[PDB]
Amino acid sequence: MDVLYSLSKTLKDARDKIVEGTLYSNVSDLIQQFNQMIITMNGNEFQTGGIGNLPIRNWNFDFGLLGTTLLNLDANYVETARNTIDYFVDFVDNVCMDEMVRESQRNGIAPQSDSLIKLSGIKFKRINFDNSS
Amino acid sequence: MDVLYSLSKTLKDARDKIVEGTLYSNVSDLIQQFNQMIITMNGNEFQTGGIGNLPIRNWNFDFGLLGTTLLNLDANYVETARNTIDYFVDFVDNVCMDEMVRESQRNGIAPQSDSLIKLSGIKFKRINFDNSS
Amino acid sequence: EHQKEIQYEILQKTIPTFEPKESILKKLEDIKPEQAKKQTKLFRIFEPRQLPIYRANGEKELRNRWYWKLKKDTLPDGDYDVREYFLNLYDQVLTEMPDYLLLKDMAVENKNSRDAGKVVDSETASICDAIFQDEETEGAVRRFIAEMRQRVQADRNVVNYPSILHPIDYAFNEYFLQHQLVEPLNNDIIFNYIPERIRNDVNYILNMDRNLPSTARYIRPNLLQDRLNLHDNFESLWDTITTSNYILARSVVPDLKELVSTEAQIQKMSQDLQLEALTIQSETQFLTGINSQAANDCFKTLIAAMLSQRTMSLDFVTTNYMSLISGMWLLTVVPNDMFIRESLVACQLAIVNTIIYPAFGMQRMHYRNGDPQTPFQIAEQQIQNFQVANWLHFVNNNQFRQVVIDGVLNQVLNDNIRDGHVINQLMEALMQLSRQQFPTMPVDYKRSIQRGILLLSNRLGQLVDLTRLLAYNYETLMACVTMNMQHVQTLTTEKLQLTSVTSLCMLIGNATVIPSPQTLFHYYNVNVNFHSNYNERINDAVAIITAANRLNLYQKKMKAIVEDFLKRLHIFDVARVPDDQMYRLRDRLRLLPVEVRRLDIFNLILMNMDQIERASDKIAQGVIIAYRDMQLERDEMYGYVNIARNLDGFQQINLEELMRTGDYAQITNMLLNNQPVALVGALPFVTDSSVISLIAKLDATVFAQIVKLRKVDTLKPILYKINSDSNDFYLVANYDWVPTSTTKVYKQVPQQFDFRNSMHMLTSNLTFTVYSDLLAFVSADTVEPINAVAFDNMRIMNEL
Repeated sequence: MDVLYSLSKTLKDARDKIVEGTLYSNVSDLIQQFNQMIITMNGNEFQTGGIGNLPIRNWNFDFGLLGTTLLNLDANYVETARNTIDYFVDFVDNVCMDEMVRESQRNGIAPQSDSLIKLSGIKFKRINFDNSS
Repeated sequence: MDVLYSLSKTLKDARDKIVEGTLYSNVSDLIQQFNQMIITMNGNEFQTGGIGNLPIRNWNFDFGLLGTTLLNLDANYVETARNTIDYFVDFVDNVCMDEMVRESQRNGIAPQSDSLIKLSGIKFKRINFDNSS
Repeated sequence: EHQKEIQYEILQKTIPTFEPKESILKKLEDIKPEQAKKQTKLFRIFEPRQLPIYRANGEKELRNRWYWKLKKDTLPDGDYDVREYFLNLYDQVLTEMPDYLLLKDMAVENKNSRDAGKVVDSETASICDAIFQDEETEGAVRRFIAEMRQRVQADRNVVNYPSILHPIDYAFNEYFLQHQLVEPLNNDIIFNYIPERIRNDVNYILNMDRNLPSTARYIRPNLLQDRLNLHDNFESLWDTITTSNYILARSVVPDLKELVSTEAQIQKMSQDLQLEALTIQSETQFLTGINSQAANDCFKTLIAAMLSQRTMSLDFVTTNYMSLISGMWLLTVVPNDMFIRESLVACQLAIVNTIIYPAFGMQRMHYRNGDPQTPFQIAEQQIQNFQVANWLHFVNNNQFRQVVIDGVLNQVLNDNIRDGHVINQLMEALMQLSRQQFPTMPVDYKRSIQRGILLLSNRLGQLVDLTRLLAYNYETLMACVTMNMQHVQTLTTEKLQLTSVTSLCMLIGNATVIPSPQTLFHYYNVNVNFHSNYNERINDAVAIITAANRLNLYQKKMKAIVEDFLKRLHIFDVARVPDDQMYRLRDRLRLLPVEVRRLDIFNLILMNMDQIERASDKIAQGVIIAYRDMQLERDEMYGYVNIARNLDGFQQINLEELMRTGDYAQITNMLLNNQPVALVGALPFVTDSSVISLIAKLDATVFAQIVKLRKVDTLKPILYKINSDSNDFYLVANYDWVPTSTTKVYKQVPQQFDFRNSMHMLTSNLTFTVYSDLLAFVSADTVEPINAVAFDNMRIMNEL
């Protein structure tokens, strides 16, 4: 679960600190964290939806890491990035919603969805960070 | 006083950004700040309470620091850390409460408690950090 | 011309440019930065030795507890000297920076125990066998040592070997593992380390031949950009770079081929030229020769100039009008933008005046220029013949369209498709010429002039070819330049005799030459290394300087580091580096981050700094005087001694401060009216066993000294290692009594040894194979020259 959290603060602190004009070094510590993610992900496939009117969409990962063009980012850098973020956003949305509908009497404190159950897996823990929310 | 502040944002940004898994280079800038503290403290004795129904608990300092190696964090790393945090938490609580009751006609704007008066000392100033609250 | 020299040189002393031309090339092809960096030893700082221990008031208790001690304990006297000492460690750390690591290469037999237990390194081994036998070591110890077996996983390449280091040691070696700075390697990556361009340049063939084990591993090249904008102030050094980058270029630029026999052309030339026809100033237009060379020189020279972002002038020869015509060629192409304003000055006006204007009949007012903004231009606004008129705007523009960001960050001021191979420029440069045939002055003039012009025109069918050539070449070579390249007005020129120019021109046939594959790489490779070195040293540099500051080393900082820096860069010979330059260089350096690597380590050293210093056997931090009979304390290790683990209750006087700043006797007064006081920092040391001594109150002596003259180096203080043994002086415990030490010291006690906590496990990868050079794996051929093509795709060099 905590996993999930990160995924976002990653994107927020991303769609926020990554803009046309900021010095690289203001995101050095960040950039890293990001890439680290892409890696852990790529390869594994997911299933969301499959209930009520909720659509069953299939997500797959195949992304290239992030460059580092020195001395403040050039517009081009952003757009090639934003394109990658938007797939994760539209993803998480579907992930949240899918686990935001399932309920369980016995153990209704743990992950239900096929999507999240897979995240609590150990091979992903490598992402967790900045738990200030 | 401002001193006090830090002590916390230190712990929060700590009990928050230090979790099983995260990449070190997200806390490099942090870890440091932390240690710096332990040092300044170790070798000091404090005392809180003494008024009304407020217990008089005593505190001492003598702690080891934290590794700097490790790409990522292993569970073991955390637990050996959390154990040290919990002593500071239970500490600050007692520190706050002790200075949160005393009032002074004269300088009701200055520190009161034996605990805090000692903090405004110069030798502790080396701990200030991130005043955004 | 002697007067010209002295000064032309007084300038050359403000240029860290090495002397000979060639002498520079070597320096480059020589820079072999890349280096596999491996290591053997685990690396520590301290092993654990046995030591005698006497219980309170006791003799050698017979036991010998294990304590940690420093291998190589060389610590200076004085807080300051200490700080400097550590600093050297930083330098040592970097020079030994193990880029990667493996453990099999350190395997060792854990002599004792079932399960073929293998352990980390030699020291690890020793220790085990050692303790195994110190009979007073909990049954759990042998056990652990015993059964603890290595961890070998064939698949995945994992190796977890049991080891024993130390808190501060694990500290190091650890990060060294977590920063193996070694990324994988797939055919695809090799393919990719190739300019996004070349691959698509048909003319060049690509192919793979060797495979790649999942064992493949390389080290990032690290090609950050400029970081340092030398483009706006360090002229002296740019000139030296340009020069360099320039020679480099010539070394590459392919030599030409298939030229027209020198003799043949010049001969039809005399027929056409009508040389000796009255005109007094003969045989100045034919010093043109040695063209079989001049062209090769003019050619090379031209490229490098460009690439290297150099700027030049022209060994111009006013009379020789022809030589001028060709000039027009030059501007038709080479973006005047990179031509010191002046040499262009002469050239144009020489054209403008002794040409066009009068032979064309226009301004018979020849032209009067003081210093507007581009004399060559303005001519436009007032010329009535379109053809002529287009040349003008295009030439006064063609500003070397300084705007590009290709294949990922490569600002390489580009050039017109037009020029490229649209060429027409040439066709138009000609058409305009095709209608310059008319009146004004003597006959032998137009006759001679126009006739020469025609030789440009006919040949024009070919002159085209020239355009294409360069177009490609520059447009090719360039691709493989990492260093960015802002256009700058170099301080130095480069002479280009219209002689050669003119030759190249009417003297090139259906030749067709291009950069040999192997050639190209070699080029990349170099700039690469160089870069790597620049960037790297930069980091090495910064790291130090910053450390130099918190490490309060208020001394060297200026030059010291800078000197070494430049030297390693090779390219230039310091010395002739104006002083405003070296310092300014620091001014810029000090304002940058620090390669995590570098930085991350210093942060570590500082945290343990304190601990080391007191950990040493010789030297403690300051002493105390109380002129109050004091009770000697007792510690298991030193026996009966006068140690104090804490100051508090007595002023502190930074020896360092005092010594460095002279004395005001504040101390002199306190000592004199005999007052409680403390001294802080690192200090000499003295052990003594003379029970008697204590009685004689020796410790209250040494001090008076200082006073004399400042100094305070000669301040050896005293300790009384009074063990209930090695002290012949023991008529002490035989008499009821207690130690009356008037003084004691700060050296905190060494650390006890606790196995458990020093035993760490080890995460090491297993079995690599490191590769350098790279490229090599690339198989590449080349079409036959007669079949080239540019962006054009029609065919470079196409005048069958």
